[PDB]
Amino acid sequence: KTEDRKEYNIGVLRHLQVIFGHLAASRLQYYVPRGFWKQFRLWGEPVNLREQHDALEFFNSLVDSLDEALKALGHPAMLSKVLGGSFADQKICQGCPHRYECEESFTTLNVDIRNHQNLLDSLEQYVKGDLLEGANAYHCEKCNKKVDTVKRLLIKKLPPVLAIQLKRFDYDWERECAIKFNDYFEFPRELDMEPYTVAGVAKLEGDGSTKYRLVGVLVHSGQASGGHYYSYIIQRNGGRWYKFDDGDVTECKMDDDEEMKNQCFGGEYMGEVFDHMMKRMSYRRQKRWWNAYILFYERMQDDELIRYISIERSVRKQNVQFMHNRMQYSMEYFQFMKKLLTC
Amino acid sequence: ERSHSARMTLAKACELCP
Repeated sequence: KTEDRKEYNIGVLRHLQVIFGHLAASRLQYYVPRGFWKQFRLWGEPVNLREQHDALEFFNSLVDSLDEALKALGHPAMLSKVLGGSFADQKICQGCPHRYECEESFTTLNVDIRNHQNLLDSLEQYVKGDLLEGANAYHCEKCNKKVDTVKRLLIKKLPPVLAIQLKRFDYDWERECAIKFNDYFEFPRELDMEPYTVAGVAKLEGDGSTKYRLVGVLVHSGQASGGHYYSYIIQRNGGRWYKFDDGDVTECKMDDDEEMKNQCFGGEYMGEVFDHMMKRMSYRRQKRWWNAYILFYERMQDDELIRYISIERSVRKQNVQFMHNRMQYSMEYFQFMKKLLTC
Repeated sequence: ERSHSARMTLAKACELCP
């Protein structure tokens, strides 16, 4: 049913729009997404509120539904234009001058973490690519033969905001369950795409900013089956980072590099164990199960995002209802009662 | 201190104490 899905996509947009309005002006500490949980269904199937799932699966379903709703309402894809990009898959043969190139759209960047230690290192893996040789040599359709070809992936279009997924999950067949990797990994606060873009490789080989600033760090802490999700996010202020976990919004000291390592960089550490009523001291190697999952990078109010191509009522009432009840249970009110009665 | 199976017993008991 295309009509049902069109309303499904639009209904998500309305529910999501409400969430932006509330967090902008609701005077309560946090908001309970009643409609968001009811409206959204993961790949059509309803979302179980007591079931852990991959955020990307929710992320992929969400970004698609909003794009469909925008298209259904005549607007362009807000997130695809700002967050989505396009890979430039290149096939260069060594024995023949034939070159094959194609474009692949995407939403987030997936980088290998087991064989890499820093976000830079996993990023030349795209630039360097893979070499097909021997029986695996790429079969050139024009040459009708197998020839060595360097298959590399390069970013063609640079979105204003860059999404990177930190691949720390896979499946273990011996355990017959999903497993998490807490490998130590690195990433800088300011990141440069230019050497890794199509233009940069062409510039180096010899034939619009490219710098990005990290603003969001999604962190997982727990098992692959379960665990917890929370974010560390920068505030665009005229004169910072914050700790976002569930309904709690607080400050953070992760601007320091040591706290950067302890929380998001993850990895091994030789932990100290305290036990036996502080009489037995022991050293055990420990895994930082708290580590980054998805990163957001920002390049250094757009009318084109408002231009066509193809409620504040719930906000106000929940403000009024709360601040009415907040005064009822205020300690100065109870003291007003005591003075009023005992006077 | 002054005896093998007791080692596990004491360790298991040392977490059981209040």
